[PDB]
Amino acid sequence: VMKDVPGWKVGESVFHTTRWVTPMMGELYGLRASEEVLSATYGFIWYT
Amino acid sequence: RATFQFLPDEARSLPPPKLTDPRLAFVGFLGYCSGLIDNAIRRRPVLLAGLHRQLLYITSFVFVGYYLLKRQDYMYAVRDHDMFSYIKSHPEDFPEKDKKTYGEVFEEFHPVR
Amino acid sequence: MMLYIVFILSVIFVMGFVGFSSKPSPIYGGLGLIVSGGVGCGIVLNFGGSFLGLMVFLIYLGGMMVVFGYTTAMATEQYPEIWLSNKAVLGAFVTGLLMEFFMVYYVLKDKEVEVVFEFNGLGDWVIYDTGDSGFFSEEAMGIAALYSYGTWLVIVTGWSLLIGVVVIMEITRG
Amino acid sequence: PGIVELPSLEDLKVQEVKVSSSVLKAAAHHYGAQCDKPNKEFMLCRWEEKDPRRCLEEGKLVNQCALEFFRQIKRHCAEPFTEYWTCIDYSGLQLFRRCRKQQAQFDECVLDKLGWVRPDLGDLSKVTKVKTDRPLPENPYHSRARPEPNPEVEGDLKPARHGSRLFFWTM
Amino acid sequence: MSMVYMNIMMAFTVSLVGLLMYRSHLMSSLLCLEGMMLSLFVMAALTILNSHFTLASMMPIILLVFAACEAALGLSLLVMVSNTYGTDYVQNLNLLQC
Amino acid sequence: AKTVLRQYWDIPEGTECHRKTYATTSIGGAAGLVVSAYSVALKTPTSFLEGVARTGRYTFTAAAIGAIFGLTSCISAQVREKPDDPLNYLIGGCAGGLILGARTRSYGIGAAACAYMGLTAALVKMGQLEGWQVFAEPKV
Amino acid sequence: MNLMLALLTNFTLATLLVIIAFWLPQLNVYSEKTSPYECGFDPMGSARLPFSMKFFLVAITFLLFDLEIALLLPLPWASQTANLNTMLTMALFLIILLAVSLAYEWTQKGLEWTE
Amino acid sequence: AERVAAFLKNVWAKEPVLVASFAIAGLAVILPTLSPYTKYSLMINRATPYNYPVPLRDDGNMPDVPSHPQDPQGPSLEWLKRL
Amino acid sequence: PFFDVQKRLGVDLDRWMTIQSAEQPHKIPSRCHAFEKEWIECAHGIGSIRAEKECKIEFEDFRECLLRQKTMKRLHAIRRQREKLIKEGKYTPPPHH
Amino acid sequence: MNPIIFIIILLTIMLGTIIVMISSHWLLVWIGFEMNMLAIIPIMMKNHNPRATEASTKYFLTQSTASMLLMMAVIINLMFSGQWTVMKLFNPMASMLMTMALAMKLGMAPFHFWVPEVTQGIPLSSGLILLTWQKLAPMSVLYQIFPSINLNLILTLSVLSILIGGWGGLNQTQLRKIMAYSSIAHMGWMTAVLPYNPTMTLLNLIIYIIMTSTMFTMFMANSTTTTLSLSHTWNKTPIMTVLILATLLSMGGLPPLSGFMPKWMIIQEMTKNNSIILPTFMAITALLNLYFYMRLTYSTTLTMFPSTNNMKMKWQFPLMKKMTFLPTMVVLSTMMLPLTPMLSVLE
Ligand SMILES: CCCCCCCCCCCCCCCCCC(=O)OC[C@H](COP(=O)([O-])OCC[N+](C)(C)C)OC(=O)CCCCCCCCCCCCCCCCC
Ligand SMILES: CCCCCCCCCCCCCCCCCC(=O)OC[C@H](COP(=O)(O)OCCN)OC(=O)CCCCCCCCCCCCCCCCC
Ligand SMILES: CCCCCCCCCCCCCCCCCC(=O)OC[C@H](COP(=O)(O)OCCN)OC(=O)CCCCCCCCCCCCCCCCC
Ligand SMILES: CCCCCCCCCCCCCCCCCC(=O)OC[C@H](COP(=O)(O)OCCN)OC(=O)CCCCCCCCCCCCCCCCC
Ligand SMILES: CCCCCCCCCCCCO[C@@H]1O[C@H](CO)[C@@H](O[C@H]2O[C@H](CO)[C@@H](O)[C@H](O)[C@H]2O)[C@H](O)[C@H]1O
Ligand SMILES: CCCCCCCCCCCCO[C@@H]1O[C@H](CO)[C@@H](O[C@H]2O[C@H](CO)[C@@H](O)[C@H](O)[C@H]2O)[C@H](O)[C@H]1O
Ligand SMILES: CCCCCCCCCCCCO[C@@H]1O[C@H](CO)[C@@H](O[C@H]2O[C@H](CO)[C@@H](O)[C@H](O)[C@H]2O)[C@H](O)[C@H]1O
Ligand SMILES: CCCCCCCCCCCCO[C@@H]1O[C@H](CO)[C@@H](O[C@H]2O[C@H](CO)[C@@H](O)[C@H](O)[C@H]2O)[C@H](O)[C@H]1O
Ligand SMILES: N=C(N)NC(=N)NCCc1ccc(I)c(Cl)c1
Repeated sequence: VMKDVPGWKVGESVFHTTRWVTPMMGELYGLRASEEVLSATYGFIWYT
Repeated sequence: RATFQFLPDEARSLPPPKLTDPRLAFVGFLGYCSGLIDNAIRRRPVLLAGLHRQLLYITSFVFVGYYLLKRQDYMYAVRDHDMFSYIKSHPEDFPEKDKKTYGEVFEEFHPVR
Repeated sequence: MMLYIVFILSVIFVMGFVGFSSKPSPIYGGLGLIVSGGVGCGIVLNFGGSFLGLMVFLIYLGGMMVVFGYTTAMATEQYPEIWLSNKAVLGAFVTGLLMEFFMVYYVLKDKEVEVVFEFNGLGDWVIYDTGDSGFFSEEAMGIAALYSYGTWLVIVTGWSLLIGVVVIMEITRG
Repeated sequence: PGIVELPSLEDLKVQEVKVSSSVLKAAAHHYGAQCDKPNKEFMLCRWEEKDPRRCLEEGKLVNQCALEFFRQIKRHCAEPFTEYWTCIDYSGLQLFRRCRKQQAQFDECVLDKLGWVRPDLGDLSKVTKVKTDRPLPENPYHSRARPEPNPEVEGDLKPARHGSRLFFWTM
Repeated sequence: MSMVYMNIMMAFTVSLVGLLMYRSHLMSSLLCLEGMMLSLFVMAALTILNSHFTLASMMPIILLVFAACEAALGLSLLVMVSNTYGTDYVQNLNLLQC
Repeated sequence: AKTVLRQYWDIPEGTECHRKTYATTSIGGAAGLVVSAYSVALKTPTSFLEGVARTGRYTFTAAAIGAIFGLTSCISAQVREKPDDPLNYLIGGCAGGLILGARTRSYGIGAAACAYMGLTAALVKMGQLEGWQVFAEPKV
Repeated sequence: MNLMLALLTNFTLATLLVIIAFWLPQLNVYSEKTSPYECGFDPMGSARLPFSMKFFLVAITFLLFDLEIALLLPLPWASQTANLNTMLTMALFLIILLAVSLAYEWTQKGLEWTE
Repeated sequence: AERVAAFLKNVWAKEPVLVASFAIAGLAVILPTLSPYTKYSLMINRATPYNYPVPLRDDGNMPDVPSHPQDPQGPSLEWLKRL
Repeated sequence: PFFDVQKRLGVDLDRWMTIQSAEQPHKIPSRCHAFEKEWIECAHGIGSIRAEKECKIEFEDFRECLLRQKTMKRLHAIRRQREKLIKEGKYTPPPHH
Repeated sequence: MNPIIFIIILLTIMLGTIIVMISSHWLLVWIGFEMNMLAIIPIMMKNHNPRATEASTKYFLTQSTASMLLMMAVIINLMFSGQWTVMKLFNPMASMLMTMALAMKLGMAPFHFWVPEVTQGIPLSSGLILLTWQKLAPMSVLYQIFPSINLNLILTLSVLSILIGGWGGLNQTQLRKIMAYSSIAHMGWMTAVLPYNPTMTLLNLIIYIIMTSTMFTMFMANSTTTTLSLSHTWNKTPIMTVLILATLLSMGGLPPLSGFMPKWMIIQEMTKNNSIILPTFMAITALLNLYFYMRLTYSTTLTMFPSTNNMKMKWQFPLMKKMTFLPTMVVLSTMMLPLTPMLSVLE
């Protein structure tokens, strides 16, 4: 998707530290169908 | 230095204020003035009335004042101790200058005519 | 669309605030505050705070009922003002709605907006945590700790509530 | 700030334990007894390393021991086990207390055909020790060097030189 | 920030402007004070819940406790204003200009 | 105010006088609007129109003082060919004070304003030249 | 989604019944029919006139007491703590202070309605 | 005692509801200190494992830590089963 | 605190809830626990004047974790590029998206 | 009010202030302010009259508004730092809100309008608490957050407070309003030096409280609340007119009296930071305070105003008021200058 973008470096961190950081929902399900995003975010709260 | 302490233990390496300290005498004089004002506002004989009350005014002023002066002296010792230790730790910021005599230093003369 | 549930509730939240901030009759201001309390409960629930969300709704429902009683006694007039009945009230109402409509329209157009401060508009779900499978409600554990960690909090709140009773008795004894 | 190093999809490939939670729950007490060693080695790794990418090989051995554990049940106690986890599966809460008869049949089967003893109440929640070769990570947080402390001020506390020195005061 | 914070911060500002722009009824303004507390509760609750700051979960509860003490205090003064003047109008409270 | 203030001090004395009058007039207008907002809020006008009349009267008066000052002080610098002299701000300052007396119809306010506006403006140029600080940064 | 659907259905059903109630029957509207009810005679004064609240002090006390239950409702969860010595003491302290506050308002005649 | 006893019989006649309240609240405050089973409440609360028991790195000198959950070492709940 | 009676008396009135990396019930960690721990240890003892510059990297990471402002800026770009390519027809998502 | 109830409410006023001063957590600071606000309102209403009702209502609305802004600042600070420790704030918008909130609680200009009215509407004893004890909590918070305070904002508040306090006092004949506008002016000196040396803020605060307490106690002794009723004091307790004169001269900052010490030290700390224009402006503006202090001395001690016949009946009874600590306070209010280096105890 970002191949043609001039300055982009694919996979770059936003953190200076190299330590592992747990991804937030937007990173993990960034490019997935809303149905699975909806299940992963609000599935538990909305279950009965 | 010590958190929320009036007289940190390091302050005992300093000499205490003498009981004849001129500042302590002034504080005692203030206690005496407070005693006289106490008599005056209550329309009692100012000099004579209630000498026990006047004594406690003097003694309580001196008592508190002794510890304030002890803490005052301590805090200025700490200021000096901090400042000199900092000068030792940063010599390059406090260079010792080369001193020139007035025979060498040029100063302009401004006539008063 | 359901992914924006928190945003939609927050829009209604603001609409209720415009409702009682324009200050119609306090009867209707109370209604605006009750709607905001409900959707505000809905918002906090969608972040995992079922107890906090329900509690704030429960507290404000009791509060506005007492306000309703005091309104009929101490803040009523012959012609209580709805939003449409007063030019000042209507102007505040429409001004607030228009500002809200514009912030919503643009933040949903650019998936972002700059209203003084930069707000992302990707849907509030992006910031959620990804990995949890504990056998307990974390919010419940934090609230329950009031009685083991928050001894000092218990004392000052307990005292404040007792003094509150003492104080209102003094204030209202003319 | 640097690219995140992710394992390739072909380093994440392991045979999966594709059974349902009711199946896992029915076997959990014997599973915890039999597969303690690889399981406690994976968890010591995860907590020490604080990185899923540093524990993949340990995680793969957890999967293998689990498949071996279920193969043993399949070969010997397949029918008593199916009855048991079918009973657990009916319950909406997957309650142990509703299936003590089917659990008894399963427990005596694995006790006879395999000498498996069910752990007693409290056993599986013990904190245990585990031996390993993998060394203790040095800088798990990837911490930088801490800033140097401010120099200590030390020495003999002496009276202030000429007192307060505030304007004209001589004390 | 996330888009929810836009609407909650907007709600606090709306109530703050509501509080600072009095009309006549003192009760209308006391309502704006309760609204300000509602927006703080929601904004505090969201931040604490999102970050999994477990012990802070009680903080919003404590906020409501002192919101009620504030509300009860406001109503007590409204009663006394009402008794003195027969209305809760704020323009009656102008004796202290002189 | 920070940006409108920089504009004024960033365009040299005597160079682009028209631009200078834009900045000082802009400052004066902003000051007049602030005065109007507090005045209208604390002494309610009898009617909406009267509030607008009072605002436009203060904002224009304040902008006129800013306009005459920024122009006259620039013209003085240009004509005298001395862009660094505080005296130019004194002449500009006094002229603004005179305009204030004009808009108020009161020679006495005109005279007093000319003196104190003139001296205040002269002090401002000196502080700019010498680096005097009003809100000095903490350093010790 | 189930909760939202259930709420929508309940209030949709109620709203539909009100729509039927207003559009099904034959209406005959005129002034005297819709005038306010006061037992056959015209009301004296508006119903919007102030209606004195004689329990005003109990109502304000309700707000403070209503908030105490918000502090007490977490008690079943707090009982799951290992620090039961502290939790029980603090739990009893809060209830006792509520009881003291009730006793004060009671003895000082705060629960009696204004005459 | 007579003054208090006479005071007790008076409040029973006039305010039996408040007599029961203070009696009930008193037992709440007192009995937990006199009860012999109060100590088990903390023990049961402490024995409930909401968290994973992270193992310790066997350094070669922790003889009182079990290697396996079914080993003798470590806390036991035999006291709880007989409760 | 203006008067540090808590330190002198050795009583913890409120500093148990000051930071999200302090002890929590049942050892539940905050999402940004490690970042807060790293910043707190970097700045410890050296004072705010030094910490404002010598622990800037740690504070920036902690701030990014708290508000994720840079992460959503990145996800916004990728999502904007994708929606551009799709409509132009240049890009097709993989079957698992 | 029952005497025991009054004592419990006073201790709650102090406890709220003390909670603010010992708290390391922003929530407990906010609780302390709320508890303090709760307990002071009954002290304002203690006399139950329409003016006290108006005073308390205006106080509650202002203080409760400021608390909302304070809590907003704390929550913004939490979002941008993830912690509650009482110290510098981590967001400039949080610093503006907290600074405005504390200025509101202090009654600093331009948030000052409530101070003259509330003080006038409550008894002298309640006004004494309002203008002295109630400054401690907001000041203690500023003392800790000042590194993150916007320098232009705090110095703007300080300058406006000195001007408005000085100008406002010129037009007053009521003693309580004179003390209120004096308090506004003195607040300006306290916060002007805060960015440079917070120790000098505490000295000014301590010395201001002593002098303010001394004046309120002397007004209470004679039950005087107007300029004219205070002008009868010479024909009842001549000693009191002299103590009032000395304190008023001291409050004006005249050497060799104590009240000159804070102005002296604040000018020193400001000039050390190359702040010359501001301290000169502040000192000259403070001459307005001296002007309307001097008017009081003229009508109280340095002339003899007309009296009334019924005053003769007062000659036959002694002062019965407690006048607690008054002999000590007046001496400290006037005779402390030779001990100025004692300010190091506040470091
Ligand atoms: C708990 C839920 C319970 C709900 C129960 C619902 C009722 C179930 C029983 C229904 C019976 C049929 C209804 C007849 C009653 C009509 C009222 C009446 O008597 O009027 C006499 C009138 C008589 O009118 P008229 O023309 O002879 O003269 C009246 C005018 N003046 C006074 C001048 C003489 O009948 C009608 O006008 C129309 C009769 C239509 C019958 C069919 C009913 C259709 C209803 C649809 C109306 C459209 C609006 C939508 C409403 C919602 C639709 C459900
Ligand atoms: C060695 C000591 C030198 C003196 C240093 C003075 C420094 C200033 C101290 C100020 C405090 C003064 C004491 C408080 C006033 C009490 C005296 C009074 O109020 O009335 C005078 C009174 C006599 O009148 P009476 O009330 O009838 O009592 C009968 C007692 N025989 O009492 C008397 O009989 C006389 C008591 C003394 C009178 C004091 C007069 C006040 C002086 C104030 C002027 C300011 C001080 C000078 C400034 C420079 C300071 C060094
Ligand atoms: C020490 C180093 C620090 C230096 C700082 C300055 C130190 C002094 C601080 C002063 C503090 C106040 C204490 C002053 C004590 C005043 C004593 C006094 O006033 O005399 C008592 C007398 C009261 O009269 P009475 O009680 O009725 O006795 C019968 C006489 N009629 O009084 C009267 O009868 C007077 C009634 C008429 C009013 C005359 C007013 C003009 C005289 C004022 C003198 C005092 C001025 C003090 C101000 C400071 C001076 C530098
Ligand atoms: C106050 C007296 C002057 C009255 C006129 C007022 C002038 C204006 C006041 C403004 C402040 C200026 C004060 C100037 C003195 C301060 C500078 C100073 O001298 O510091 C040192 C001083 C002790 O002085 P030192 O050189 O050490 O002499 C030792 C002698 N044994 O240590 C000090 O700092 C404290 C000294 C204060 C001076 C008064 C105390 C001297 C002792 C007198 C007490 C009275 C004893 C008699 C009591 C009578 C009781 C009935
Ligand atoms: C009584 C007053 C009520 C006021 C209520 C105010 C509501 C505020 C407006 C909320 C509308 C949000 O609108 C929401 O935006 C996102 C934009 O991606 C849409 O989400 C979209 O995801 C992808 C984007 O590629 C599309 O394939 C999909 O068709 C679409 O659903 C949602 O379908 C839409 O519901
Ligand atoms: C009634 C009297 C009331 C009090 C009067 C007080 C008079 C005070 C005079 C103003 C003090 C100096 O005022 C201020 O000085 C600084 C220098 O330090 C200048 O600062 C300026 O310097 C550079 C160049 O020099 C400019 O490019 C820049 O825009 C600005 O930073 C300001 O442009 C000036 O406004
Ligand atoms: C107006 C202010 C009123 C203040 C009122 C305060 C009332 C407090 C009454 C005492 C209540 C607690 O009484 C105390 O409870 C704890 C349990 O919680 C008991 O504690 C006992 O059981 C617990 C477990 O439950 C063990 O951890 C503990 O080792 C053991 O001693 C104490 O044996 C008992 O003394
Ligand atoms: C910790 C929880 C359990 C403890 C219970 C806590 C609540 C305790 C409430 C104590 C109330 C005591 O104070 C109460 O004051 C009033 C005075 O107006 C007394 O007397 C008055 O009320 C009662 C009933 O209303 C009347 O019968 C009586 O004629 C009247 O004089 C009450 O008989 C007394 O009960
Ligand atoms: N100017 C500041 N804000 N700080 C400050 N007081 N610096 C001066 C340092 C100082 C002064 C007196 C003492 I006694 C001590 Cl120990 C230290």
